[PDB]
Amino acid sequence: MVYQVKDQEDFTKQLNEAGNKLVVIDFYATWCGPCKMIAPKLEELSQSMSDVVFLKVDVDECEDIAQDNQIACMPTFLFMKNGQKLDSLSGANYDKLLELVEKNK
Amino acid sequence: MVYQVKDQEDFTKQLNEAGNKLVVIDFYATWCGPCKMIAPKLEELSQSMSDVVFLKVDVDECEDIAQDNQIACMPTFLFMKNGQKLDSLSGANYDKLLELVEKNK
Repeated sequence: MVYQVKDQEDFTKQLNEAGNKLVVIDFYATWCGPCKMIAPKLEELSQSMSDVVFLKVDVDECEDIAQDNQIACMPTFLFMKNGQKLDSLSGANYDKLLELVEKNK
Repeated sequence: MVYQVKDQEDFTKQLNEAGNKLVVIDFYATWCGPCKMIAPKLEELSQSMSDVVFLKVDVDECEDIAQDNQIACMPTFLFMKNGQKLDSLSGANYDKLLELVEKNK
């Protein structure tokens, strides 16, 4: 599953529940074409990779979180582990997403 | 000064008000760092150039306008003249922006 982050507190809770697992966070908007395009692929990946945590943040609903992460070009995928940033990807390039997951899991 | 488009009807009103002038529309978000950094430059261009009209659209306030113009990155600048789309620019590249303005005005 790809869990929808509710607010800053929820984001923190989810980053903790991940323990030592890679966390992939999709910063998106409902008005974003490329975002809607790649969302099903992220969901598919999440169903198989139980050792990676997949989250999504609607930038319209969590503007404070978007500002914290210097989001600009969507979808943006942020890669974190133990609450710390490892990498970031701008745009819906699925191959680059898989490469960064392989690298950081 | 850069006028903020209020809604879809307002967007047509501003496009009509521009007459024959090039219109530069800044699609932005209040959480967008690069958007904030370039906003004063746009204000200065707006104050200085009398043959170009500058508009801005807050994607959180006008999600429908963002979707309809297939916005993905921010800021995105849309260049219109007499109701026609001439060009688009993704990101806060001021030189490219200025190039497209000189080219299309």
